Amino acid sequence: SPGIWQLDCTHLEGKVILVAVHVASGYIEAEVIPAETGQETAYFLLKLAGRWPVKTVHTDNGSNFTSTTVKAACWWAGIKQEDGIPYNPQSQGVIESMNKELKKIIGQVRDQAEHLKTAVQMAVFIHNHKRKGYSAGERIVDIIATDIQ
Amino acid sequence: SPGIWQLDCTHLEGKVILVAVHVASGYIEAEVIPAETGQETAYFLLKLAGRWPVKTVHTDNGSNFTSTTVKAACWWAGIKQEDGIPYNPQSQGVIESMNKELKKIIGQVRDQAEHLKTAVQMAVFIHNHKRKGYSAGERIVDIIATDIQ
Ligand SMILES: CN(Cc1ccc2c(c1C(=O)O)OCO2)C(=O)N[C@@H](C(=O)NC(C)(C)C)c1ccccc1
Ligand SMILES: CN(Cc1ccc2c(c1C(=O)O)OCO2)C(=O)N[C@@H](C(=O)NC(C)(C)C)c1ccccc1
Ligand SMILES: [Cl-]
Ligand SMILES: [Cl-]
Repeated sequence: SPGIWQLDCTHLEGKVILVAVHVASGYIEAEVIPAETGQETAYFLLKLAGRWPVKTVHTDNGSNFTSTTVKAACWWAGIKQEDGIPYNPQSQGVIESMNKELKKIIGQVRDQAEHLKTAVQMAVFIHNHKRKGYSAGERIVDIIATDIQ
Repeated sequence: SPGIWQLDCTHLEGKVILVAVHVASGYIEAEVIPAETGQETAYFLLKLAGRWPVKTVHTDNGSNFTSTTVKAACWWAGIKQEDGIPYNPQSQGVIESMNKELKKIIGQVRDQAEHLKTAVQMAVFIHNHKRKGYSAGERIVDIIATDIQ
């Protein structure tokens, strides 16, 4: 449970935003890419797994699930790929709500950045620091420290 | 102390690798860029601060310290910029040793990646997971959870 992440892909300004959400905390990492490809997803996972202890990934669609480069990256990083099919329905509407929320934060910061990628990183910052009260960034640290001890 | 990071910039294959080290733990994040510019450094810091609670950054050289874009990013993210002048000299030997170590890991994985950037991310993974026994990734989580409670 401390090691479960969900991939999510959303669109804005004719570009793609790739998001990884730490399920138990709501913490996210995100990037802007021109298109969702196996290779971009593979590279993103590799970055994620070097930064946080990623045990399981619920991939966002079947193409990435099937991608040989995504599989090679998951093999390399020790990640177990699963089919993020929502038996928990809330999780599906949780994503949709997250995408909406994230686009809301992006629009609020949009004017402070020339490039979408900067605005996305500002939005990641705001999301992870927003106190709900613990922040998502505080929750992920706590969940994983607990898991270690 | 849980919030202190050090920037470091090293060279390989005619490219630049930008590294942020969490001083208390030895944990790192890293990226490949074509050249160290104010803007690249600013963007990197913005990414870092949305992911970990960055309070202080010891910048790697005076150009980045002076850069208006680096200052704007640090203002935005709430980061206090300092001049990473090694008042403790090592420190300075610690970085040099880290750069050497990191290039050693890169050469060991180099054949498993077409592009240098992938090899760098493999090396970050190996570095952060290497048990030394707690890993750097375990140490940073523990230091920050402690700080929260
Ligand atoms: C802290 N930032 C954000 C930032 C940091 C690093 C980056 C960025 C950006 C970005 O604006 O997307 O793009 C790549 O690396 C600024 O100070 N941005 C200024 C600005 O002069 N931006 C540049 C230098 C023309 C790119 C700005 C210009 C226009 C409008 C609003 C702000
Ligand atoms: C898990 N990875 C690493 C990887 C993942 C994602 C990426 C990458 C790379 C990379 O190799 O740098 O480049 C950007 O997005 C592989 O399976 N690499 C293969 C491979 O065929 N890679 C491509 C498809 C030619 C890019 C490989 C090619 C040559 C030598 C060794 C391995
Ligand atoms: Cl944070
Ligand atoms: Cl880790």
